[PDB]
Amino acid sequence: SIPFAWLDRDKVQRLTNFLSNLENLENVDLREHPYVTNSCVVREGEDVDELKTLYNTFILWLMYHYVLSKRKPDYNAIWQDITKLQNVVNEYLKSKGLNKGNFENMFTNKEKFESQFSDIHRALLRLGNSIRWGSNVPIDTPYVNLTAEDSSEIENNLQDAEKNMLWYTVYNINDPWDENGYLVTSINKLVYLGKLFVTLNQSWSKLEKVAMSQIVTTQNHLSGHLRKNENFNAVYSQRVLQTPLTGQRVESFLKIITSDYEIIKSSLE
Amino acid sequence: SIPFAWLDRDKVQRLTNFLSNLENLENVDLREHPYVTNSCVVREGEDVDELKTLYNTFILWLMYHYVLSKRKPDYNAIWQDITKLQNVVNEYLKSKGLNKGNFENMFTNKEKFESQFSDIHRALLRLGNSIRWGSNVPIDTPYVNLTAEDSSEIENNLQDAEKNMLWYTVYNINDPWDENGYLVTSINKLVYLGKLFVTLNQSWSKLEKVAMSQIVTTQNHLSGHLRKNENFNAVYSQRVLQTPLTGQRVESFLKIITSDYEIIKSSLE
Amino acid sequence: SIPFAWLDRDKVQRLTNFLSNLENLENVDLREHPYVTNSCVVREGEDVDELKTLYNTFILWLMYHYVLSKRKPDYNAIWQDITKLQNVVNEYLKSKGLNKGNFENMFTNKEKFESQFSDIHRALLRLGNSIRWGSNVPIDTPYVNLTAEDSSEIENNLQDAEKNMLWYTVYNINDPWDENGYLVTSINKLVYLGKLFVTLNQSWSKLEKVAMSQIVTTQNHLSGHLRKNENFNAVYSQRVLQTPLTGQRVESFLKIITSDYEIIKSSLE
Amino acid sequence: LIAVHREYNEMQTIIDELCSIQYRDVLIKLPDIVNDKQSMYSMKTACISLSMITAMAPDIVRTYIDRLTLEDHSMLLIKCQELLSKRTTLSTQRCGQLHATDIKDELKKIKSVLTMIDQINSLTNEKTYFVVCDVSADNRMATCIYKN
Amino acid sequence: IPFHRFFSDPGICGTMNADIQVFLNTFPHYQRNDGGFPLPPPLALEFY
Amino acid sequence: KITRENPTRILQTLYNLYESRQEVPKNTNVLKNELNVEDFYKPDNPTL
Repeated sequence: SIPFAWLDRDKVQRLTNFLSNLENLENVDLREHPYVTNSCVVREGEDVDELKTLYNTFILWLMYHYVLSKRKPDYNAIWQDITKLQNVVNEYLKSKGLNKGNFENMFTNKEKFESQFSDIHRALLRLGNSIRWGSNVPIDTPYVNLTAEDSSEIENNLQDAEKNMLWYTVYNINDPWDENGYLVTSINKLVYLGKLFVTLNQSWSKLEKVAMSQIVTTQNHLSGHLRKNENFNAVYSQRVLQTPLTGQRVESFLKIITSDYEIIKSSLE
Repeated sequence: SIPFAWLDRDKVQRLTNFLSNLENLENVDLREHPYVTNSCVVREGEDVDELKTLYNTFILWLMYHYVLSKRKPDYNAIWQDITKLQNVVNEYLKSKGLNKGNFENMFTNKEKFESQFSDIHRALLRLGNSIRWGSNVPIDTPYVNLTAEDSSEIENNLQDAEKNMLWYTVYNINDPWDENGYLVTSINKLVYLGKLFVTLNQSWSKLEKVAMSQIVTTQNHLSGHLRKNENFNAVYSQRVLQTPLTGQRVESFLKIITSDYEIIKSSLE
Repeated sequence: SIPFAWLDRDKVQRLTNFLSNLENLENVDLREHPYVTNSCVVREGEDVDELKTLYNTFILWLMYHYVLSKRKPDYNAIWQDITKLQNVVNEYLKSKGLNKGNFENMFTNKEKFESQFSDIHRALLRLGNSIRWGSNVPIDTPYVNLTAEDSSEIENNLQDAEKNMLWYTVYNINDPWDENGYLVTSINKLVYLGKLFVTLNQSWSKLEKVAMSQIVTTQNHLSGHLRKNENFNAVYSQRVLQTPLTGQRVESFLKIITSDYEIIKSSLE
Repeated sequence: LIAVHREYNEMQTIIDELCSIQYRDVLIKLPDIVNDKQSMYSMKTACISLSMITAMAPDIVRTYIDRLTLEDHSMLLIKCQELLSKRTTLSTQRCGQLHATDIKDELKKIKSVLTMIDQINSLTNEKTYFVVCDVSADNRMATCIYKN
Repeated sequence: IPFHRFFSDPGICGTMNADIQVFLNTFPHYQRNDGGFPLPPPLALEFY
Repeated sequence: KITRENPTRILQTLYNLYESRQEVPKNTNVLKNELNVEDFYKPDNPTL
């Protein structure tokens, strides 16, 4: 039950409070706020402190990665809206809409890279199309074209998505006012949703690579300090804590390290 | 005013609040709210309940039928829209095109006639054509209309109306997004309004018949208990509370029984 | 906040309770409660009456006009139902069947703009139509629409609304048994609501004209009684309490006399 | 019609998509571009007449249909309600004058709206001046017959 | 219990019961003794 | 239209079609016997 080392009940309550309410605060980067590690350090200098808090930071980053991978929301729900915008409006503008729009070039720019697309050149081409439908020639505004009353707010929304990718909100397109109609609001929705999709996926991959890098870093510093002694409990703790980990293997290992926190609490020097 | 009996001012205030907020609260039935009857029962046991509770429940059922008759809303407002829909849509479609259902138009002319029970009989048979126009190659579908959550919310609204006839709300099923055609949405309107109208009239006549039957029953038991005495006040109470009661009679009888409550409080032992 | 500390606190509580429950007690008129004006009277006899009663009744009529303009209910809620009945029932009466009263519908709209004597003429011209529909041959009888018991009750309700336009009740004319039709009951509703609406507005204008006449009378008597002294406090009280008032400047004047209450109670000799 | 509107920022491409027509592989551009006024022909009574028709229609059919429904026409009354309240769904809220009309005013409305039609009689129909029976080789000339 | 072709007087049945009496006050031409004013539809099986 | 039930249920459900305002249509035979011995053969008879 919530496995941690010799801490205070206030420190355990505060760690459990943070890892429970990880979703509601902004700026989820555990590296970026340093308030957690001062709770994760036990006390008394460096003498009773290195080998205990190294295991403590190991459990902290591991359960942080666990609650991330358990509380990620699905982005395929917004990619379904991306396909609803992409398939039904734009192809029908170029095929069932008449007047230019080469079927091969435009349809393959839509159709290629269904999964793992991060292309900005596609957005630039659709901005060229939408801006030709709009008033002014240059490409100063990559989303709403012809107005900027919501541009800083959509900047704020994308930055808040970068801060808390676990909790994201799709803004909206104001329905009564628009320069062109169904077409330009669909194109602006498609651009904003593609940017939101690639932003949330890059922020997630960033944080997961951070958590795995920190866990693989702390395993070596844990193992080198536990390597010397020759007791059986010692070498069993060495083997359990030298089991290799991936981010897809980490949940079962959290259960394992609970059932071995039953022993390795006493195994420490 | 508010004569009731030898009851406490607390109980008189309770019955005041109940017969005032009759139209406010739900599931309007004196059987379904037994707290009115044990607020009606008289202090100091059955030695003074054995006549006074007969009189007092008689006063409850009289004023309950009075406040029903005074607070019934006029459902002819919804039958007016039934006549507009059933006239304009049904007869004129089957005359303007598909000139085979004129037997069913004679049936819907008799449905326009005030034979609602027999009229709403075979609403299935006049729904099947709406099924034929909502979906091609006609099948049999459930009786409530095409949208699933609207279909459930219609039944929720009908149960709300059946519990509280005095406070009813139309659903107004129409939609600007119309995969369903205009004329068959008017048929959906007609089915919902016909069910609402016949449900309100059935539940109203049900509670009115129950209240009048309880009034006649309490008159019979109360005259049987008042039978034995031959003092002038007692036989005058017999001749007053023996008078026949119809629904048009009950309001004048309530005025009469106030002006005779001036005596028959003292006429009862 | 709340002047006249120099009266008895019992009498100040009397005036506070009167102005708090003015909308609750019946016969809303300061003339009809002379014990308010007789509780207004100033101590130490007629010598101090002769000055302070005019100021005291002056602030009484100012607060009376203030709480009237603050606690006037909205009459557009009942005129909404008048417009709804007049639009729906009259148009479905005439345009849907047997259109004869085109000029009379012209009349109902042209009079619904802003005429009340014409609303009495419409009451005549719709009692004619209600006698046409309720018993199906045209004949004339005066002032009776239907239902003698409710006719006796409607006079009570109109006296109640005329005495207390702040606290009024809509009667809900309609009948559960159907001895006269939906449209006849709708005409009954419209006649009652029109008489109710013009009753509330004319009683309101009566009270506002009475209040302004009392305030101007007290200004003339109070300035004529404060004319004598040539002290600076006296002439400043004259230049404050000499200014003219409207129905929309009384609130600012009450705020000003509340702010300068200390210098005028010092100015009282 | 659309040359009188302003503030369409696609006005050039929408006039171009109007001016480019094609029929049996022969393109032509209709020379009524941006109102060069070489010969625009300006058609101002024609568009004015069309919009007088589409503006005076609903209230004329409204004032006719609000009368004599007791007689069993049975088709016209239902059709006008449908046709009018589909397009003009919120019909006559502020009403303008709140139903104060003259019979002479209705007379003038119908008389005007029928003058507009029999004077736009020119753009109403196009008569077949010639029915070509055969066409010579290389489409130089053709022998036809003459009608109307 | 009006059950047979015979033995079904409306003047007797509507004077015992009020529900026939309001059934006959709204449709006075079923007060005839001659033919069959309607039995309950499980009872009125005329060809059988 | 014909309808058959069991005599247990009809004695407790008897007065339903008198409480309701349902009017039973004319049977063929009662429509037929109201005509006369010469009017029967005339084409105005709906039962020739």
